Amino acid sequence: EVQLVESGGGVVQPGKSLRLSCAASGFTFSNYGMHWVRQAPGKGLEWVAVISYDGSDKFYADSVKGRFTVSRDTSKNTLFLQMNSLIPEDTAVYYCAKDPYPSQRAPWNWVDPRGQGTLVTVSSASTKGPSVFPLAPSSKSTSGGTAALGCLVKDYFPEPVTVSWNSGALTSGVHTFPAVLQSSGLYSLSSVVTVPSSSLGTQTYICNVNHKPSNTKVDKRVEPKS
Amino acid sequence: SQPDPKPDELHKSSKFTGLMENMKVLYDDNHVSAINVKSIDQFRYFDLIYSIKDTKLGNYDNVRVEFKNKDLADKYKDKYVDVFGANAYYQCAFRKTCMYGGVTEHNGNQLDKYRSITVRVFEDGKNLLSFDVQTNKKKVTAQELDYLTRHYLVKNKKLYEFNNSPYETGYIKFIENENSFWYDMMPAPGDKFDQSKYLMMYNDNKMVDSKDVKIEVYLTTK
Amino acid sequence: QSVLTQPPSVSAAPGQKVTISCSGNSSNIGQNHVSWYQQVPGKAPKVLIYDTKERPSGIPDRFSGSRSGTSVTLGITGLQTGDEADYYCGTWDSRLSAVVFGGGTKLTVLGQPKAAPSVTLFPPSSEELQANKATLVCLISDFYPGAVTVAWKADSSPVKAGVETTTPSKQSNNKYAASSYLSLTPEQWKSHRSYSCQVTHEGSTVEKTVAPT
Repeated sequence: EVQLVESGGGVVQPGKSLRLSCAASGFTFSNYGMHWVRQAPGKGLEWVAVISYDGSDKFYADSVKGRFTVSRDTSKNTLFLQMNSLIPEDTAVYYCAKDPYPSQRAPWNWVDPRGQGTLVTVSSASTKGPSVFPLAPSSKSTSGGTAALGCLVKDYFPEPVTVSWNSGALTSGVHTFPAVLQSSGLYSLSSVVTVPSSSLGTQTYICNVNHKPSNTKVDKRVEPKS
Repeated sequence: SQPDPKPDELHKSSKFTGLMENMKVLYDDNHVSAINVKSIDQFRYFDLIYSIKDTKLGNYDNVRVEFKNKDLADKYKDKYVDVFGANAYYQCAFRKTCMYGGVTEHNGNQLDKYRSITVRVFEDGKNLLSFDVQTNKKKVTAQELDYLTRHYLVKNKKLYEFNNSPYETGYIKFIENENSFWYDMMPAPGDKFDQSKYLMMYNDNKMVDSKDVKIEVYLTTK
Repeated sequence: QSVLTQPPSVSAAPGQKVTISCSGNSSNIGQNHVSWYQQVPGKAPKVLIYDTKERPSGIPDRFSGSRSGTSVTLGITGLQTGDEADYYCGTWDSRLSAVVFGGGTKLTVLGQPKAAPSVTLFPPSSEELQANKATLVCLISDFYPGAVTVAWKADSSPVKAGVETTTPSKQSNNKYAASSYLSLTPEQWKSHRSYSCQVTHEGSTVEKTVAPT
């Protein structure tokens, strides 16, 4: 049975280089062309490169041409991808795929990925604690008997951040959302709780934010505006 | 230049009710090959007898090569040749075996390195895959290229199976400088397959230059 | 966006059947046979169909492929919950000398009624404005199936700069949540009458609006 095992991925600064490896077994390696395909988080498949069974053909996607090179070593049964001048847009899980049949030339109308892939993350971000801003309840818009208030947890790295409300005494109606990764390389997240509008004057609401990697632990009071 | 197949001209595998294995065995591993051999006998006027030994792995020690006419047999009778073809064990008259054509002059016909020829395969009008075959002859018979192409297709795309074929029709086309010819890859309709009559299409000993020959395979599904 | 074009999402109940279309150019699909790949959430892609109709070993005959001109179609009958995945068509492009994929189609096997999103939009806080920054927070929750698109408006005109949106993620109740953030300078925030967050789901739209005053 054919097995492909990708490796070599990791965190890389923009402009730096990384070399990926794909160890192949279960078939005659030198008889088959090989492909690299990548997938950015939450996005679609994108073909990267192909090297023919004999190594004479090497084709690249336009987004990686001049920066990536496919290489191949028969003796160690390994496919390589040398990545230079890496950019944040190169962040993806990289999968290797084998030609279905021996001695193929273009067109390659399908590929056979069999591995779990290897993750490469190109980011210049460093450990940073978040700023915590209150999302205050609506001032006059008492649109019913209930009101929404929250906390904006802004510009932190890396994951994760935990949010509770009123030191855990308030759990009903709390929705903490998954974080967004901004173009800056930093994360932002929001937590919202729905509370009776009549209790805004009396009850105090505090969001408890913990970001252990940066030793940041903040209890932010959220109060109505005006 | 041979006209391309007309509609309904190609043999349909569904109209052949015999065993497709009889077609398949012609393009499996067991093929006849010999390098730098000279004919030793002559059964008829248009054939040549060769002493080809493959007694270790093959199972035929004398082979009769039949040509289209007396001129072809005369051309190669006293010359040292290379032989490559698909063999018909069925029955001729002449253990023993028979074939058609597949004979090329040995002297001056070898290259230093194997030359690759890319076969382009189409299915229902759209290209399916492309793959390489290899030869070290400057001049190669169309039969040798046809065998190499179909042997790959049998092994990799199940071109022929024991009972049927997954493809309704198929022809292989050779192109040499805006001049082309083709062979039907499917057996004739009926419940019997005459291997000798089918392989007779090779008896013209047709040759192409390996440098600039192009091979295309057109297949259709049911 | 994507060289090959397929619908963003499709859905049906278990036991029903669906089709996913895939269309291209004379350079890729009008020339070549096409293959399909399925990717179960959080797992690796694998070949589902090749040669436009052939199934690799292990793929049941519930999956089928077909061709109509410059477009190809993947068919799934007897839908099972395990079929919930992203589906990609692929083929060679002779103009680009590359294998090209569609943008992918998210297939949902319906296990509950469809639910329109609930949207909450927060204006920039006073504290952030005093820090000379401004973020609009659009929180989207309780929608099913989990496929949405978000558009922002300044007054009545589209704004695309400064928009960061999460991919939808499954909540505990099997509905989905997402959030979109619009970054503004405090001057832009104060300058316009209003800003709007508009969420599109299953061909229908929900929109919230906030104003500086």
